Amino acid sequence: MNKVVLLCRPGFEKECAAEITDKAGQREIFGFARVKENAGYVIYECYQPDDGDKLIRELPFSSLIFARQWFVVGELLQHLPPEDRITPIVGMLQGVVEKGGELRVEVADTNESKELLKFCRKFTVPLRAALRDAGVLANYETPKRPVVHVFFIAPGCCYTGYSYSNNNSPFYMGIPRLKFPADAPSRSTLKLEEAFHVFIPADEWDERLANGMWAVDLGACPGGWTYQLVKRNMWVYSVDNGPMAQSLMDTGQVTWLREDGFKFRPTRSNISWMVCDMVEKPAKVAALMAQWLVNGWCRETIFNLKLPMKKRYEEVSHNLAYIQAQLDEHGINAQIQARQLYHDREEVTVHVRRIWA
Repeated sequence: MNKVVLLCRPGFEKECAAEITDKAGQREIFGFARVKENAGYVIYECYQPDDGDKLIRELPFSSLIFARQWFVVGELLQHLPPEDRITPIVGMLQGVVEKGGELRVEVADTNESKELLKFCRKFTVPLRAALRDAGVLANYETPKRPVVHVFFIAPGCCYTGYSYSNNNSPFYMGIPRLKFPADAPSRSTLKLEEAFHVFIPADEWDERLANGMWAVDLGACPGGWTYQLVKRNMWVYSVDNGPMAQSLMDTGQVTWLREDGFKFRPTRSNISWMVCDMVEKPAKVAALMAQWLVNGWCRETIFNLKLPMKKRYEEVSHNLAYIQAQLDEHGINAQIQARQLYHDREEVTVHVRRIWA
């Protein structure tokens, strides 16, 4: 199979297409990605017949910024007989994957597909039963086996395929479903919560987002991101000339430092986490993040970079390369990952973890 579908934010198809072409090419997995503006997905079509499976095995999904999710697919099923949409799907998947561990019947995240999304929910159980009967799905679900995807691009038109659960998004449509807590002081809180879900494996939260850790939130006012750190029972320095929500102060976990986030330097505590969601130019933010890493002021950081109006994949790649150049110059080893989260708009969220053994 030679096609790989990538789900993206509608309007970001050129970024997602350039990026997958670039990073697959770098691994000598050559192909082309046509763009349908505002479709909310891109198809990367490999020149070689079975390179689609190779690509979703060998390229780490975590290294893709503009893809919410991906999966390899066969040919487009275009005329699904309304009297039996199931048989052709089963037919297309039979002999392609067996004993899959989970089924996800998905759509692109656009306005036009909302009715189609409800169809997919209705279709899921009947399709699951048929795929289990055919041996395409295992009789018992399991996270270790491949995830089977059936992707409807319009009524009666879908692709079918799979992704590997150790190299994909674990979320339906690549969208973690979060509820805004009425007591948080800003909806920006959902970005950082989504970041924790997307970047830190759930079974590592208690160790890496740990009770008792010290964290610094730069440009914190009024406290959306601080709220998430407090929820993890961290002790937090919220740094801003603006005041923090009284509800956060009342927790007894937060010290408000009335300073500029760019000027603040930590002295005193062992800071594990720093986070930064600021309305500033991304080269400027990236420079401050690199300084925090190379000065050893944090072990991990999550921060947002604003995208410019044009050359958005390039700009954000250059910001990341700057941070990597700083790391390399100082001999610091770290893992960097970045993603246009669901709750991001014209920005990307980045996670950097120093490797200290």
